[PDB]
Amino acid sequence: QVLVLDGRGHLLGRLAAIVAKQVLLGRKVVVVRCEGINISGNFYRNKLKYLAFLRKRMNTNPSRGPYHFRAPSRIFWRTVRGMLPHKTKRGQAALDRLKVFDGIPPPYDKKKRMVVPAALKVVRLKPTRKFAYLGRLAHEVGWKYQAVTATLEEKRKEKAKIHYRKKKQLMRLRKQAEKNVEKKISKFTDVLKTHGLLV
Amino acid sequence: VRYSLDPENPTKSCKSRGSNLRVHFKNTRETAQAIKGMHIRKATKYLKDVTLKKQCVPFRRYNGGVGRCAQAKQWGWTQGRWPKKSAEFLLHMLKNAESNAELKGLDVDSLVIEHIQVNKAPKMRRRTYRAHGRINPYMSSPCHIEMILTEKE
Amino acid sequence: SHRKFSAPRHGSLGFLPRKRSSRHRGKVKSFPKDDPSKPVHLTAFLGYKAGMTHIVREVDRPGSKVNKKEVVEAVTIVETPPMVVVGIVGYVETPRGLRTFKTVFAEHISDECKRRFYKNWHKSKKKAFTKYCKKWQDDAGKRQLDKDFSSMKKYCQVIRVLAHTQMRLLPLRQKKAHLMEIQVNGGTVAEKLDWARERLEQQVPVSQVFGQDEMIDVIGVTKGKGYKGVTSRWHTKKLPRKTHRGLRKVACIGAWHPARVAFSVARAGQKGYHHRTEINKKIYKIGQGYLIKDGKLIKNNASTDYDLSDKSINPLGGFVHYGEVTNDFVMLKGCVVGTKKRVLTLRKSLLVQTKRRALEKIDLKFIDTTSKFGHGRFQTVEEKKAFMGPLKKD
RNA sequence: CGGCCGGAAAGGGGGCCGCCCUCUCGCCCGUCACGCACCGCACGUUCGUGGGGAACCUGGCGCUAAACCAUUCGUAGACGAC
RNA sequence: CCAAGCGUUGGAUUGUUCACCCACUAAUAGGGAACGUGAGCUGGGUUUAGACCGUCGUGAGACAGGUUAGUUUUACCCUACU
RNA sequence: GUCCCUACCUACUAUCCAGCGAAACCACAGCCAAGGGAACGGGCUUGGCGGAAUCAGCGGGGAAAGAAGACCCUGUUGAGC
RNA sequence: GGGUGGAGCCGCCGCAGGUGCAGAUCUUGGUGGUAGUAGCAAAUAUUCAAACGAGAACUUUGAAGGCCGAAGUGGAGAAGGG
RNA sequence: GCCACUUUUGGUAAGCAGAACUGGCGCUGCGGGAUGAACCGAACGCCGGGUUAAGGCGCCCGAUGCCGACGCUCAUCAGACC
Ligand SMILES: [Mg+2]
Ligand SMILES: [Mg+2]
Ligand SMILES: [Mg+2]
Ligand SMILES: [Mg+2]
Ligand SMILES: [Mg+2]
Ligand SMILES: [Mg+2]
Ligand SMILES: [Mg+2]
Ligand SMILES: [Mg+2]
Ligand SMILES: [Mg+2]
Ligand SMILES: [Mg+2]
Ligand SMILES: [Mg+2]
Ligand SMILES: [Mg+2]
Ligand SMILES: [Mg+2]
Ligand SMILES: [Mg+2]
Ligand SMILES: [Mg+2]
Ligand SMILES: [Mg+2]
Ligand SMILES: [Mg+2]
Ligand SMILES: [Mg+2]
Ligand SMILES: [Mg+2]
Ligand SMILES: [Mg+2]
Ligand SMILES: [Mg+2]
Ligand SMILES: [Mg+2]
Ligand SMILES: [Mg+2]
Ligand SMILES: [Mg+2]
Ligand SMILES: [Mg+2]
Ligand SMILES: [Mg+2]
Ligand SMILES: [Mg+2]
Ligand SMILES: [Mg+2]
Ligand SMILES: [Mg+2]
Ligand SMILES: [Mg+2]
Ligand SMILES: [Mg+2]
Ligand SMILES: [Mg+2]
Ligand SMILES: [Mg+2]
Ligand SMILES: [Mg+2]
Ligand SMILES: [Mg+2]
Ligand SMILES: [Mg+2]
Ligand SMILES: [Mg+2]
Repeated sequence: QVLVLDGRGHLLGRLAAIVAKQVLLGRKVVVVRCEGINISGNFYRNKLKYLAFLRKRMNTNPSRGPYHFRAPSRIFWRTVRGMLPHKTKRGQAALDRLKVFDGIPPPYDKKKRMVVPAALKVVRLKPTRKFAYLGRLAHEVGWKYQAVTATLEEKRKEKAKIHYRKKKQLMRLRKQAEKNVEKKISKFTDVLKTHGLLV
Repeated sequence: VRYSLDPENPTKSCKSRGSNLRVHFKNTRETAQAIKGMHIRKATKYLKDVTLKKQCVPFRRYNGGVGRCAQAKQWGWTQGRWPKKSAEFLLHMLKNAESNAELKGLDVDSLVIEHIQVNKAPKMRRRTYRAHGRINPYMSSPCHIEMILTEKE
Repeated sequence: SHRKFSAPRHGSLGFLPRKRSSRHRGKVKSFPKDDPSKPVHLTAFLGYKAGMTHIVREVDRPGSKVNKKEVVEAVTIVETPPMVVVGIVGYVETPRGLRTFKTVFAEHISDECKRRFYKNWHKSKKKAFTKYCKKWQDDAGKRQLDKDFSSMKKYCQVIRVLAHTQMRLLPLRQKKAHLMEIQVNGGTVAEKLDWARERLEQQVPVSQVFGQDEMIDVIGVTKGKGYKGVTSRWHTKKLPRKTHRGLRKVACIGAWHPARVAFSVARAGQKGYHHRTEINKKIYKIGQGYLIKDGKLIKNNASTDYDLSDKSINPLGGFVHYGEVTNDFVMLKGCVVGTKKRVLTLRKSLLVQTKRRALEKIDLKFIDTTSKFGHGRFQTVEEKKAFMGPLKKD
């Protein structure tokens, strides 16, 4: 009932375009690890566009101005809001449906993340072109938490490595079980092979 | 005479009316909204504390330019004022309605004020004298007060 | 058209919401960054401002025109009783910041610290921490407490201990003490919590936190001055005498076509009582308090090694509008923020300070303790009556 | 039903050692019929002891607080606020 | 070249914008925001009604000619800002 | 103290309260950047965004208010000379 | 249809007009927001007790402290008022 | 009166002034050109179904969520529709 998308390797607006329409269609989308979002073009052009966004500012009172959110999750939230019709109730309901995180927090580390190949940098860029990491751009422009998110992601990669080793040895036990019991599940296996589940 | 809403039980409800009372409508409406839900003895000690500036009337609707006070945080409002003759006219009216419940044969100490209503009376004029030989009006704003008390346990 | 003669801008936009501050005691926006090589130490303290005094000292800086000459310098005295540690707070680092993990208080908490949890100590029946203090004298309770000290050892990064002032030693009217989280910068989380819980519930004086001849930063709200105009708040130029609608103003608010008034325009509002943080105040002296020895009290705080008098830091007739400084104090170079009797948060410097004006050793010669309630001309009572002789009162 | 651990980024209704109980019922093929067969006809089938609100309720282990006004201070103050 | 972060002044003359000179300076750069800025001020000049002069007109009077004296009104509304 | 360079004290206000209490003004009304537009928007378009009710000031903006421009022109409209 | 009201009213065929309002800085009358707002600030100043009284900062009496200061906030006229 | 394809006069030029042919706007909505008197399509009674024009089809925003075709293009100022 909830899409959990990974953010690593996805282009910024090219991911936000699928996410915007998918949230207007009533899904609940959690785009996680948004410091791994790529942006096409090289890093200096991308941070010049973001510093131009910083210079654009309400003159008489910048407290009313464009709130330049520096966190990567909220840069991606602002670009989904740019693609959504947020001045009305259905666009605001869409922004209530969307949740966006930096790193992978504990509600969603224990779940499996989806990927969108239609927004993914290994597909929609030529391999010789330059790209730019949104997390390093956001740290470069005033987000303060690259180091703590990096250490927390190192911790969750370790704990997921422990989980993956145990899942591997479980599935080794499963296949040794199948080879020990194939003589008495052979009549159940071949009726699956004739219907094309198991060859 | 003809009141706005009749009481839901006429047998245990006393009534009181006053027309053309030379007190300000905006000061009287909001002390009536202050004492609208109260018990009768609680309402009388409220109005006498309003006269003695110990508890205020929160000005909620007729709100502009009246400054703040600290005694209105117990009303949940930042503004308040202590209108003494506006307290005193409807304090006389509480004494009238209490006398009427005594005349009708009711339990005085069980009277919750249910209905209270302040209307605008016909304005009566005076003159003021302005610059450059002009005349502007100096209108009074009296009010009509209407009040119904009902026995409740 | 442009501005005819260019002139620099009145005031600073860095301190811009010039409002009455929400908090009375100044808070520390940043402690020094801890490194695990140091021993553990508190990185702040909290003392109250008493008054102002001269000093006289010989300056040994090579190359100045005041080398080995003898200046006078204005100093400030912050009466600084030892603070009582009451609880430790842990913090975990999050991608959203640094949130508090598990606050753990002591068993016995002094009533002057208990007063802080009450807007009205009179009408309350003083019930605070009474269900909590039972968690120390039962076995299931202190198993729970060893559990969350073990959790704070595992999951926290910075550890800061609650400490309050000891108000019953001060000449002030109030009794309600001030509580403060002071960051324990030093070794690891293990050694940090060990130090914190072993000095839990007991005192800590000034000299364990600060050393003499050390640049510190002073934090506090300023002396409030009320709702004041642009001339007395923003120091704009007074318009000339001939002005029709009053002269102590700003003439042109803003241009036409930016159809608002910018936030940078100097306008009339609250002046004073702003939170401020000044840096690099040098401690000249950390005075010992009044204490008893062999029956009589030893008092000579303002005695130096070049004076050897018997006078204390208290002037004649006490500090004006404050009282008598009896226990420990720090004596700082120049002025600090806030009025008399004002809570005034001290802390360490974030900067490393390798320059000789921050590294000047301080030998005081004379602390001018004459009366501040007028033009005092005598250092002490004995000198005054020995100069004036017998009066008619004797 | 008792004990052991596993969680802190926004903490796991998980795993394990026995227990008195009780089962060859759970699953896959078959034998046997029965269950309003409501007479062609829609929102059926769940997460649902769902979120929030009232009194009817019967027990057990537990708790009897602060805030605001008013008075005072004057480190504060146009009035509030502090 | 990157670069407007930070400065770019005090005065004599003139109503001056301009101009010129004395003096310090690190430098005395140029400008915009309804040729910023009159419910912000001042009212020196232009630009009412009084007057004197020169020229023009027979005259009433005219002068991008000079001179002198000549009422500068209101915010308590909404926004903005403090 | 005209100014460098402002500071402080007093009276009467303004502030708050008890009583009494108007007027000017008002299409609906009020947050901005840009676009186009009757060539300078509060409304339209695209964005930025937006949180009750309010108090003391303030003079940016409402091309703020008053007064059917007094300057210029048109009038087969006049008057003083 | 319902309510209120308490003495006249309509349909059709012809006729006759002082016959249909959103505006005219329209005319007359009423009523809003502003708004319990601006303000009730020229000429030094009031205080205590008592009396009448339903009620007193404002009336009256006594005491005190002030002012006008003989070109007066004094004692009398003329015009005007009636 | 104004605008526009093309012809054309004055002026360096103009969202300038002046003509000729025809179409428009004024008097006119509707789809497109984001926005818009004049441009592109198209002229209108109230509606149901189908289909188009001009313009479009990442998302706002209906429609390319084609396994679209062939190339060019790196911008520390990319480019993007009378
Ligand atoms: Mg209101
Ligand atoms: Mg107001
Ligand atoms: Mg008058
Ligand atoms: Mg007159
Ligand atoms: Mg300049
Ligand atoms: Mg003047
Ligand atoms: Mg002194
Ligand atoms: Mg001069
Ligand atoms: Mg100008
Ligand atoms: Mg003006
Ligand atoms: Mg102006
Ligand atoms: Mg002049
Ligand atoms: Mg002649
Ligand atoms: Mg006012
Ligand atoms: Mg009043
Ligand atoms: Mg609209
Ligand atoms: Mg204005
Ligand atoms: Mg005007
Ligand atoms: Mg006229
Ligand atoms: Mg005209
Ligand atoms: Mg003609
Ligand atoms: Mg004539
Ligand atoms: Mg009749
Ligand atoms: Mg007729
Ligand atoms: Mg009408
Ligand atoms: Mg009519
Ligand atoms: Mg007023
Ligand atoms: Mg007389
Ligand atoms: Mg007389
Ligand atoms: Mg033309
Ligand atoms: Mg036509
Ligand atoms: Mg058309
Ligand atoms: Mg366009
Ligand atoms: Mg066409
Ligand atoms: Mg064509
Ligand atoms: Mg159709
Ligand atoms: Mg489109």
